[PDB]
Parts: sequence; C-alpha cells; structure tokens
Amino acid sequence: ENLWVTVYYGVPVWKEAKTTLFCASDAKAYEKEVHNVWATHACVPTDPNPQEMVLKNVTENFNMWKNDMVDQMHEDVISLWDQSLKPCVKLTPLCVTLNCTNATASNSSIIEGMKNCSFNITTELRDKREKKNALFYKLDIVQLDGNSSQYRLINCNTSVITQACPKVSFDPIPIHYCAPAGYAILKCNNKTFTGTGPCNNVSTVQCTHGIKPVVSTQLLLNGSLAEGEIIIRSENITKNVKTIIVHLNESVKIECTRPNNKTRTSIRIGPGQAFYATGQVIGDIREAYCNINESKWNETLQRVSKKLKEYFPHKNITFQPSSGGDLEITTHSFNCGGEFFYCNTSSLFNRTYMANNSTRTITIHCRIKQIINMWQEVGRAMYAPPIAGNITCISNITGLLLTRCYGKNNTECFRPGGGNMKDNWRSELYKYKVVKIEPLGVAPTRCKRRVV
Amino acid sequence: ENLWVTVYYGVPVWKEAKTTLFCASDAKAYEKEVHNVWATHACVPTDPNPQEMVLKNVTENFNMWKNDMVDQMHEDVISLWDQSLKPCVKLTPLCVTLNCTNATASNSSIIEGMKNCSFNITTELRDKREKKNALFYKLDIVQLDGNSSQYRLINCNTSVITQACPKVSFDPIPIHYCAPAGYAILKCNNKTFTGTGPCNNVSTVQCTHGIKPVVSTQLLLNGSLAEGEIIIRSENITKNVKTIIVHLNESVKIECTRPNNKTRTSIRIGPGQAFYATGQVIGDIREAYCNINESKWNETLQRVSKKLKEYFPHKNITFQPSSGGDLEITTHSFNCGGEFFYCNTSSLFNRTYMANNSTRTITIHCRIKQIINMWQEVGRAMYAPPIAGNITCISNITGLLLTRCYGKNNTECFRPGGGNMKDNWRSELYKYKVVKIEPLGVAPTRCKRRVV
Amino acid sequence: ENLWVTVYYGVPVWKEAKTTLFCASDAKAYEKEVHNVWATHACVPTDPNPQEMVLKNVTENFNMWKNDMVDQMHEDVISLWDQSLKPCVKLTPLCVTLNCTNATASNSSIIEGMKNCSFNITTELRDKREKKNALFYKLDIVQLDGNSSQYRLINCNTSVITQACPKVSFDPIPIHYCAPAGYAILKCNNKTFTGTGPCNNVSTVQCTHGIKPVVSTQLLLNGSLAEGEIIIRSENITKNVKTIIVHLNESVKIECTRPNNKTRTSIRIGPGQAFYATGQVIGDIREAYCNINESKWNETLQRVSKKLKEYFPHKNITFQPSSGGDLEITTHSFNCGGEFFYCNTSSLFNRTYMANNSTRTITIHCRIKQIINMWQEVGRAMYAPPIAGNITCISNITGLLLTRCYGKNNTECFRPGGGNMKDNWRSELYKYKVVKIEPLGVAPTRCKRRVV
Amino acid sequence: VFLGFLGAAGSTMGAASMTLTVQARVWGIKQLQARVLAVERYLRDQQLLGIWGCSGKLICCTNVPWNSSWSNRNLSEIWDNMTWLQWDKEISNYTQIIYGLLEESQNQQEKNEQDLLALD
Amino acid sequence: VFLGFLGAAGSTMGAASMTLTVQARVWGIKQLQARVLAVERYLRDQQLLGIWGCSGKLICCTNVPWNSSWSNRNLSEIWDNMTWLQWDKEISNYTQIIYGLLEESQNQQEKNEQDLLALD
Amino acid sequence: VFLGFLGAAGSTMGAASMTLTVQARVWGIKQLQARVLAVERYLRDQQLLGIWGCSGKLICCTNVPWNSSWSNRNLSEIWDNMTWLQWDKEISNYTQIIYGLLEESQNQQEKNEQDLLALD
Repeated sequence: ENLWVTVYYGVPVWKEAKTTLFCASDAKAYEKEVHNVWATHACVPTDPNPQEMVLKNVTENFNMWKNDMVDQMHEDVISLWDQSLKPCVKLTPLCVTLNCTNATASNSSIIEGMKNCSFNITTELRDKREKKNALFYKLDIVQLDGNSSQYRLINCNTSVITQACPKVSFDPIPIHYCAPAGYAILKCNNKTFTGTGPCNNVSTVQCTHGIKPVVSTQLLLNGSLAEGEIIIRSENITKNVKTIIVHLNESVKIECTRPNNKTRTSIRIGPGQAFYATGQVIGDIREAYCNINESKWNETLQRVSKKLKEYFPHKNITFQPSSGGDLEITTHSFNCGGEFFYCNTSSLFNRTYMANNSTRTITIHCRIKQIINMWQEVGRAMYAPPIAGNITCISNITGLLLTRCYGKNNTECFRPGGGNMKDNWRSELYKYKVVKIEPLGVAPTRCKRRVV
Repeated sequence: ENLWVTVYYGVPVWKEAKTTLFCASDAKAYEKEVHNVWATHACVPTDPNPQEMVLKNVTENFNMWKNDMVDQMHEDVISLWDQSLKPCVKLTPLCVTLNCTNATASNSSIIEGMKNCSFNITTELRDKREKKNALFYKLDIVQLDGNSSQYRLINCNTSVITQACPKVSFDPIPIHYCAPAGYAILKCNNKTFTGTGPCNNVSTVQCTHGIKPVVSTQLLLNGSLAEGEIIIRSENITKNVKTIIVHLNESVKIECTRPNNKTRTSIRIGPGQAFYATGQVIGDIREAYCNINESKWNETLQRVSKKLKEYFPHKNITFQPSSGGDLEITTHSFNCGGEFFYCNTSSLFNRTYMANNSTRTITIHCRIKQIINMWQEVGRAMYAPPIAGNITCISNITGLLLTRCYGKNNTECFRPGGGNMKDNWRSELYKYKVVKIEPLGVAPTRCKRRVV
Repeated sequence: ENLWVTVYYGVPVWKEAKTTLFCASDAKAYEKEVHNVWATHACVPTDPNPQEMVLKNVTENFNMWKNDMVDQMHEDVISLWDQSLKPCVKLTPLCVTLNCTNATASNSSIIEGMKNCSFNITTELRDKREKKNALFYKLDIVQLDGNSSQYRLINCNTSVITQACPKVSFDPIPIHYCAPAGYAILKCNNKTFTGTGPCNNVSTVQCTHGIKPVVSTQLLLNGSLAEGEIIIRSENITKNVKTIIVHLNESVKIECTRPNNKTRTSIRIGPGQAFYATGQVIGDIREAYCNINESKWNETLQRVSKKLKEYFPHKNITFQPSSGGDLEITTHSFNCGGEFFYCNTSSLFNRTYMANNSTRTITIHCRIKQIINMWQEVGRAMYAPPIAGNITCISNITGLLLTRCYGKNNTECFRPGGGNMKDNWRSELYKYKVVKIEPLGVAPTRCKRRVV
Repeated sequence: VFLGFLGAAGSTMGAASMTLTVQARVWGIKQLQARVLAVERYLRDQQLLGIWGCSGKLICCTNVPWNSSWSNRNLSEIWDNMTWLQWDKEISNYTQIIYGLLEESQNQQEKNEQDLLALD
Repeated sequence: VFLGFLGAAGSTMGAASMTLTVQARVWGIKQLQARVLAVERYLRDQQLLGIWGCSGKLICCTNVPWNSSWSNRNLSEIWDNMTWLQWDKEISNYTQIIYGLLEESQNQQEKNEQDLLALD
Repeated sequence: VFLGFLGAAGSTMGAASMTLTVQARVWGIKQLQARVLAVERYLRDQQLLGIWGCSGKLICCTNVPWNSSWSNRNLSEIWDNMTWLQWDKEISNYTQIIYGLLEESQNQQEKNEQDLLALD
C-alpha cells in the first residue's frame, strides 16, 4: 500500500552489445619525424589513460571465443594495410618474361636460393626499353614450362603486386581501444581465468592497455605474459577444429639473424616511380637462422606437457612437426627488420612425454621471401624491398598456437599451426568485454508527487 | 480582454519542403550467399513496416509532375550502378582492330546478326600476345572506313567500357523510401486521383511501399496496377511535350524468350582479370521473340481509346508505330535474364478507332545487344557478358508511355516512346508527398502565468 | 558575509583557439552556367552577410605572423586544385621522344622561343600510331643528352602531367570564411595597425569580406588597399628571414598583353580524351609585355622609401633586381587570361635613394610557360592548354613582397621576391582572429536559493 | 503503446491538445546528414522554449498580452473548429514578433527572481 | 572532479542512489558515427524524462500507483538488498507498460495547470 | 529582432547581465564535423547546468557559500567597474573546485525532496 512509481537517472546498469570502438595511439606515437606510420596517421587520439576502477561485488560473464572486439581488430588490421599501400608503386610493368641463370657470391661460388634474372623494362622515355637485371629468391620465381632458362614472377599471374613504400616502414606500435561515450570496457582480473565463464573480480577502464598488432603464425611472439602459471585455452579442448592457445608465464628468448649484406639498387619504372631490387649479394653464403636456449625450451615444453595432461591424464602426449606443404602455413613466420622470415620448426616439436642457460643452443634454418601473399588478403600481394646490411632480431616467445591431430596410436597429438590468424589477437583481448549502459530505471517507493 | 499568449509544443502542423530521404531494403535480401547486390549491400536498413495512419477530414495538395522524390530516386538509381561497376574489369585493352567474317551455326548454315571476329590481345606475360576469337552481334560492331573485313567495337571510339560483374547480377529488388526523424511522408488514397489536384483522403506512413526499380522504355512492365479503371495522366494532355502516362488496371501478360544457346568462353586480359565473350552458338538459328494475348491487347487498346477520347470526343483517334532512328529510343526495351532486348513494337500500335485468351498470339521480333550505352549516362558504356542456356521471361504490362504527334489529318495521334526515363519512376511515386513538421505554435487563451 | 555562488549562462567571454572554419561563396556563382568552378562546386553556403557589430571597450591582441586562419586558407587553396584536376586527361602517353626543329611565322621568319616538334602517338585504335606535330615553348622542352634534334618534355621525367580542363577555367572568385556556431571572428579596425600588438577598436562579424585567392609572386596584384598611408609589416624588420610585406594605399595600374594569336588544335589520345596542343602561330612575332605608368611608379617607390627609412633614417636605401636562378622564383608571375606569364622585373627595382600619368610608360618583357610546376605542390605538374586570340589584362598592384639582402656597403638593401607563398594571403587575413566563446561563468552575489 | 502519429491533424485545436506527446515523441554520408538534421532541428525547437521559461512543458502559459493587430477571433467556438492548419495559415504573419516579447518577459522574471532572493 | 565511472555497480540500490552524478556525467567517419551515436542516445533518455515531467531531476517521484501485476517485493527490507542489476533483470518485463502510464499522468497535470490558471 | 551578438563584451558585468539571451541564442565532412562540434559543445554546457539544479535558467542562484580563498573583492562597488573578461582572468583559478560543491549541493536537495515527500 502507498507505493508509487519513481524514475531514477544515472542508474549503474548495463547490457552487452556491439559498438564501434575508437582507435588511439600513444602520445609517443612516432619519432622519425612522424613520417605517417599507420597508427599515428589514422589512430590520432592520444594516450587516454586507463583509469581502472574496480567493482566491489560484480559477477560478470565472459566469452573470448565469440566476443565483438576481435572482429574489429581483424578488420582494422587488414584495412590499415590497404590505406598505406595505395600510393606505392605498382609492379605491373615488371611482370615480363625473364631470362634467368644461377647467381654467384665472392670467389665465383654458386649461391643457393638465388637466381640472376635479366629483363626488359621501359625507361623514362616510353619509346625505349633496356635490359636490366636483378636477383630474385627462388621462392619469388616460377619456371615457365619447358625451357630451364625462362622464368616469371610467382604472383603476377593471379593478381597485382605493389611495392611497400620504404618511407612508411611497418612496426608493432601499440594500439589502444576506447569505447565511445555511453559504453564501458569491462575486464577480468582473476589471474587464472580460463577464457570462458564468470569472473568475480571485474573492473572497468577507459581503454585497453597497449596492444601490439604482431603478425606471426605458430609462436605468438612479443606477446604479454600470464600472471600465474602456464594457462591453456580452447572452446572445446577435445574437438580438433579449435586452436589450443597455450599461454606462457615464462618468456623464452628467441633470436633470428640474416648474416650477409644486400645491395639495394634502383630501377626506374617511369615518371617519378622507383623499384628497389637486389643487385649483387655481399658477404659469404649463409642461410638465415634462429637460436633458442635449449634448457629453457626443454623446461617450457615439460611445463606445457605437465599442464596439458591434467586434461588427458590417461595417456602419454606426443608433439609432432608441421605436416607439410605451402610455406605459408607450415612454418613459423614474422617480419623482423622489414624482411619476412619463414622458419622450419620441425626440430622444436618432436619431443615426447610419458605417463608418470647459455648452452646447447638449438638452431633452425629459415627461408626468406619477398613477394608476400599477405595473410590479410587473398587475390592480392605485396613486394618487400630488400634491406641493406645484416639484420639481427630478438623477441620473446610468449605462447603457442597448437592444434591436435588424429594419430593412429593410443596417445595424444599436438602439432604447431593455427587454423586462422584471429587467434593472434585473441590472446590479448580475452580479458575485455564491451557493454552499453542503460542509466534509466524505475522502482517503487513511499512517495507521490506534489499537486501544486 | 484577459487574453494572453500561450505556446504549444507538439502541434500537428506541416509545410512542404525537400529533404534527404533514407534508402531502405526488404529484410528478404539478395540471398545467393549475399554477394552484395547493390540494393541491400548499400541501402542497409531493413523493412520499416508501413504503419499507415489515416487522417480525418484533411485536404492536401499534390503535384506529381514537380515533386521532390522523383529526382532523388533517379539520382540514386544512376549512382547505384556506378558504385557497382567500379571494381569490374575494364575492356580498354580490347579496343583493337578486328579481322572479322561471317559466322555459321550447325550444318554450316550462315547465322544472321553475328560475325566471327578475331583479334590480338596481351596474355598474362606482357611481352606475349596471341590471336583469340569471339563472336559479336552486328550491333556491337562498326565497320572500319576501309576494307570490308576490318571492324572495331562500336563504343570504344567515344568512351571507356566496363564489363558487368557476373556475381552482382542486377534485379528489381524493391526499395523503400523513408523520411528521417522530423519529416512525414503523406500520400493519397483517392482511387481516381489524376496525378494533380487535392486529395480528400490523405494518409501518412513511415515509408513507401516496395518500389521496383524497373528499367524499360515503352511498356512500364512489372509495375503496379490502378485500383479503379484505366487512368490517364499528364501535366497538360493537349501539349505534346509532356508524356501521357496511361496506367492500366488490367495487367496484360507478355512473354519473351531467346531460344538459342550460348557458349561462354573466358579470355584472359592480364593479372586476375577475366573477360567473358561468346564462342560458338549452339542450337538452330532463331531470333528472340515476344508473345502477347491478342484478345487481351485488343481489349486493352479498346479501353484506352475509350478513356482517351473522353478528352477528345469530337474526332477519331489513331495509334502509330515508332517513327524511326536509334534502337535506343524507337523500341521497347528490358533486361530479362541478364541480357538486354530491343523489341520492335510497330505491330502493336497500328490499330485505329472511329467516332461513335490463349488464341491468336501476336509475335514481335526483338534484337539483342551487349554493349549498352546505358540510359543512365552519356559518354560511357557497359558490356553485358553472354548468358548460357536459353532464357525465358514473363512479366505483366501495366502502363503505356504514349506521346502525341502532329499528324496532318483531322484526327488525334499517339505513338509509343517517352521523352525521358524519369516517367518510369513517376508512375509509382505519384501518390506520395514529403513535408516537414513544425510542432511549435502560439495561440491566445484565458491564462497568464503565475508570479511566484 | 552572506555571499553565495551564482552561475550565469550566456556570459560574453572568449578565449583564443584554433577551429574548423566554414568555406563560403557569393550567391553570384560561376557565371558560365554554374559549370562547377571550384568555389561554386563545393563552397556554396549562400552569401552570409557580414553583420559587423562594434564592441564598445574591448582591447584585444592580434598576431598575424602566427594566426590560425592562414594555414587553413593555404590548405584549402592547395586542395581545391586537386579536386578539379582529377578527372582531366593525363598526358602520360605523350611523354615520348620528340623530333623537333625550329618554327617559323609568316614570311618564313624564325619565331624565337618556339620549336616545331613531332612525335608518335597511339590513335583511337590501340594497334595504330601516327606522327603528329605541335609547337612547344622552349621552356616546356629539355634537349636530350645526345643529337641536337631530340627533345623531351621538361617535366615528364619526374612526375605525371595532367591537362587543365578548359571547362573549369580558374578565376579569383572571392571566398568568405565563417566560423561555425559557437565561435566568433573578431577583427581590428585601427587603420594604422601594424600587424601585431593590441587593437583598441575591435569588432566582430559573421564572416570575412570577400577574399580573392590570387596567385602571384612579387606584386600582390588585385589586392585590397590600406585605408591610411603606406604601411610596412614584418615580424622583425631587421631579420632577413622574414618577408617585408609593403602595403600600398595607392593602387598602381599594370597591364599585360599577348599580341600573338594561337591556333588551338585537337590531338586525340584515345577513348574520349582530347589534348589541346598549339599548331601554327598566327600574327607577327612579338614578346608579351607589361606596362606601368612611370610617374605613378616613381611616386610609389619614393613613398615606400620614405616610409621604410623611418626605420633606418641614417642610411640610404637601395632597391635591387632579382638575383637569378629558376624563373619560378626570380620573376613576377601571374595567370592572366588562362596563360601563365613570367615577367622580368629588373627594370623596376634599380632606383636608389639618398639620405636627407599617361607618359613615359615602362615596358618589361615577359616569358610565357605552359607546363607549370604549380607552386602549390612539388613532385607533380600541370599543363595549361593554349588560348586562342590575343589576351589583354588589367590589374591593380597593391603591395610588394620585398626582402632584404646583405650588401657589402653599409646602406640598406631590398629586392623583390618572397620566401613563401603564404604571404599572398597573409596580406588579407592580418585583421581577423578566431575565438571560442565560453558562456558559463560564476560570480558571488547576495542571494541563496529557496528551500521549498 | 504507440498511438500512431500525426493522427490528430485536422480534427480541432481543442481535441489535438490532448495528444501532443504523439507528435513530440548506413548509406554513406548521405544518411548521417539526415541524422544530424533531425538532432539539430529538435535542438532548435527545444532551446527556443527554454528562452521563454517553458523549459519542459508541452503546454505553457506565459506573460504577453494579446492584441488585435495580430489575428483576431472569438475563439469560444472557433477554438474548437479552427483547425490547427488554418490557424497556422492565419497567424503565421506575426509569429516573428511574439518571440521577442516572450524573451523580454522571461528576462524580466529571471532578473526579478535574482533580485528578490537577495533579501532572503 | 572525477570519481571513477561505475564503482557503485554491485552495491545495494540504496547506497548507489547517492552517486548518480558519476554515471550521469584520419579515421573521420568511424569516429563521427560514434559521436552521433553518443549524442542521440543521450538525447533519447533526456527527452523521455521530459515527457514525464522529470525535466532535470536525477531522482524523480511521480503519480502512478504500483501493483503486484508488475514485479512484487517488500522493498522495505528488500530495498538496499538487491543491487541494480538483479532489479533490472526483475522489472524489465513491464517498463514498456509503465512508460505509457507516466506519459498520461504528465499530460493530466499539464492540462490541469493550464485550466486552473485560466481563472487567475 | 536580432540584437546583434556579443556586443555587451567590455561593459560592466551589471549591464551585460541583461543581454544574456543574445549570447545564448557544405564542404562535406569538414562542414559536418563543424556542425557536430557546435551541437556537442552546446550540449555539454547545457547538461553541466542540469547537474546544479539550474536546468533552464540563464541566471541561477544556488547554495554554496563563498570564501576569500577564491577571488575576493568588495563586489558591491566592484560588481560593476569590473568587466567579464577581466573577471574570468581573475577567478579562472577555482572553477574546477566550485563545480564539485555545486554538484554535491544539488544531490543534497534532490535526496531531501525524495525523502520529505515520502510522508505525502
């Protein structure tokens, strides 16, 4: 009795919903004269501080494998390459027949994996064309059927190629996501949260922490570390269609280097356009390699097997190397120093486990490639201009994109190789969630409005 | 005395004004895996239900021949084609000299209206070109001023050509026009309203009904039907410069077919781009034709003459066939099954009238054409790739775009052929009007505000 | 005691800040049937009247040499050229080798400054190419490093040329700059204000007066006149890095004419594209020239020396001609009648002064040029099609973009030639300033709110 | 429950005043322009009411006496017959004037309230 | 001044009613769409309050009696017991009904005020 | 009739307070951004007044006592003789403090009204 409606505003309640999220960048955006790296050129807003505000007693549901933020991350990452390759030179005039032979390093020693090609190209005057020459990797070249001296660029019979502008060199600059006014980006602080199910220590923020837009295939490198011990995530660990994102609490250092120099030479394609190819190769014959502290890898694989068999305590666990086929899918990949590696990781995933640091470094030999059919797109390609000087690179492994195979034996199988590239960014945005606030409410109380 | 101002808000009053109208599409979108047909791909918002709300005792003015909505419809229709032809292959490389001769169907029988052409084109390798061959209609080809065996594409000496992407096949998907918040789309329900002058049974809606974006020249096919008997419309029936839109309350079925079969062959232009031409023609020699129930046409023309001579009761009325000139203007047209037709309608408009159903089918022989100088634009063209298999089409005539000529005799003249393409869309948006609401008003009353 | 807060809204106070300014234009749009001149194509909010409202007692600071409006003006001026040259024909196909010789006017007299070139170009059919011919100024041509009869376009070895569409003829249509709702465009009325320092007679407006977007180098022609006597402006007159903008209160008429006649001829580049070269030159051989009333120039330079030596009363003042180098920087430039001039101004700036009107017309011989490396950009160019008939031009000098040199003698030096193109528009927007209103304030008063 | 929209047009001024709350209630940059048009056209008419003291009232009575220089009617029975549209066609000649009077009246009230409460 | 944004969530309703003012307080096109979304979402909830007479009140009491057909609680011992989230999950079934009642109640008050002051 | 704009600047605060209603009253994306800037900059200052209880008042008197830690003058003789720009240059040091006091004061009033009418 004597209860009437009363309307509140500013009620703290929310409901899940998708929205368009800002893109931001650190106020330390770019320092090489701010020559328009995609993060600084597009994600203009500067350093929104994450003023985290814990929530006393909230119990909130999370679901990483179907959240709204990952798709936006993938779309932005794909689209930010198109907005930067558009002005660069097209290599359409270069898709001509090539008369190509073997290359030779110093002392006339044949160099494996290279071929000295010569081709006809139009000069500044459109009536004249001359016979230039440059050196292509064997993986940028497909032999024209029949004669052994005729070749053609691998990609220029399916799609157009565009050289990457050297002035906009790509780098993993961190990216901050901030929900627009009216929304709120929650997140979970439970330091053993398994990626799905409720979290009892939710908190909100203006924006996500700096997220590196790394690109890689099977070692999820330069990531962030878990705060507890090794964690394992999957929508259904049993089902093979789902990538088993293993997340490391112990970074394992990995080095990769290219021990010889490259001669960058400029070939003019026409009015005001330059095409940088690789001339003579300087230095001795080598294959770019990578190093890992064998003690640390032994320990980390022991730990991952220990954690993984808690879900399969009955039987042994066997790791296996990549199956085989296209280098694009069967090899750990990255872009250290502006040149794309492609490493063979068969030697790192052959250890097996049964039921019940500067020493012994492991080495793995890595190919290199220039014409990248970027993972971000199919039906188009890119050309990475050669980089002078030997390139050394150091990074911290912080995860594995395993996946389980159907071995005939009676024990478990896990081999590297993810099924999609979204899993790279789903190892950083597994905490967050985005909700829309509904600050209007109605409740009963002991009041009725005045009559005057 | 004792009267003071008082201001009302939410007053229901309005005034005519132009505005930017939403573009919507049925929730039943193009569902061949939703490969982005222009209508739903761009006009995303889905099926706003027309909650019609009749207005009591309202008297409102209408003027179809100068309304604001038709121009927006025409601009949107023109623009939606440009936004969909942009990515498709350009046929600029194909505008080369042709060595072309007569074609032959089975049994070496000469086929009229075709010519087996062959030409030099650059292959995937830009240094190699080969002699391909394809068959062009005689209307896509203009003889070079010289030897009788040299030919050139009809349109590639004035403007560029772009092939229509097969995956975005055009179709009349209905389009709903909705005014933005603040405006209101009125309409007339008087079922004998003659296109101008006030209506006494106005009503409002969120949006227009589904409007088919049909393209045609002289028979307004697949349209909507009047609710009473045949209606005649014009800004001034006497003046010849104005199209006399006749609107049928009785649909007259029309069929059209292309009995031949077509061989689609793929000629590569370069990287990734494909160009679909017509190879050998299969089946016996024929000419695409159309059928009309002669009884129904006799009756419909009797009715239209009966209604038309009420404005000219003194003298007889004579229909006449199209005068002559370019096929683009002197012939019924449509785009059944993805291939354009051009029908001769001289046999349908020769009946005459004096003062005071599966039988006898009429036939009319229709040309076919590929390189369309689309009515929507001048100075550019399009190429419609050949469609395999014989194509049958059925549609309902629901109007005539007549126009009166100056015959020497003492009786009236009316021949098909409109003067502009806007009249196609002015037969659906002759009901509606768009007005801006002005919900602020003032009035006198017996009140003055309190002093406290 | 008994003083409480009270909040006012609509307070008239402001603070300087950069903002996005409207771009407007007179309702008197492009006179030639509104065929989309840049100012009429996009910037067309119709004639916002400058309702100037003087401020009784304001004392406000101004700083022309660092104001926010000049940069927006420069960006808009650069950008509105790109939006108008985009659809015009690219002359990439025309950068072919040329076989060129000497030209001749009537009576076989050699016409110095022209060369009769001939070249191979592809016609409507992409398999046929023919030998055409045209006449290029010696400044549009660079001799190939080889035989003396081979030539190549000056600019087609660094960038891509684009012809200017004749239908969008450029003209200084005035442009009004209006601040958006919330801001206010102040200005100074002190008629001897020297470009920096506070003004005691501020006033506000909806918009700036009509500002002509003139392009020139050393004589700020067709400008606005100061209201007092000759004014001198600079950030620091002593320092040489800053242009000394002299402002004339007395307009000095200047004429420039091109007595020759030009034969415009059309060379087809391909499908629907035309290239307007120059054929035979009609009329007798002459060089375009400019005229100045020597009495008025003598008087104006006397006045400028009188005003300038008030800052150096103990020194003689010596004007000097342009030093030398590219015609782009050493010659008074403009665009009369659609063809760019390049005038030598050495004869106008050799007068000297010591310490303590239809007669004697001066003449200066002006080059002419077609392929303009427009001041607005570097790395791209433009082609100005030839204009038929002789062209006469009349304009009013209203300023000098002087700059002081380091002469060996102890007396002063000043030679024409500005260091940047922004000074052209900083002679019109030296009055205005843009501020943001902050209409919320707080002050104490003898009131407290009611309790009921 | 949605009561339709604009259904009280015609009818009478007396009847339409009891349903005022019915009228008060992706294709590129073309559509965003429509959104901004709606927002700004609402904000115009909603700020213009605050200046007159009628901050949140659909029907508001104010201090500005009427005179026959503007429209003149008995509006005892005419008030129930006008109807609204005919009224706008009638009094539109003088709406530009009434706003200044209302603004001055509101300024008077606000200044008076600020002065009187200084004695509190 | 700033005090976080959502800390009162998860606390009891009675305690959270004192922090209402905390919750109440180039990519180009991508950011502009979000900005317009924020503006229009705020205007929706700030007009829906004006229609009910609560023009500028965070907490507003109004004339619509409660009945057990909607959510039923003691809400004397249970008030300041549930947190706003559970309450929203409880009464969300009937808000679309309450809004019409509030609208009609506000119309009644405005009409009554306009009628009574005619005798002034 | 349009009374110009911003003309009261430079005059004494006493006189300028009677013209408050004067100050209160398409190149694609750039122009649209300008429009959205205007809309949002108005809405911010219009919401910042509702939080203080001055929902629709140009001149508003409120419950927050003054103290000399902020700007201090004999503001009966210096109420005039001072001009708005100089006043803002004087008191701009402490507005961020005053806003919180006003917010808390408004919350107090709303809570008090909610509690008192529980007896009615």
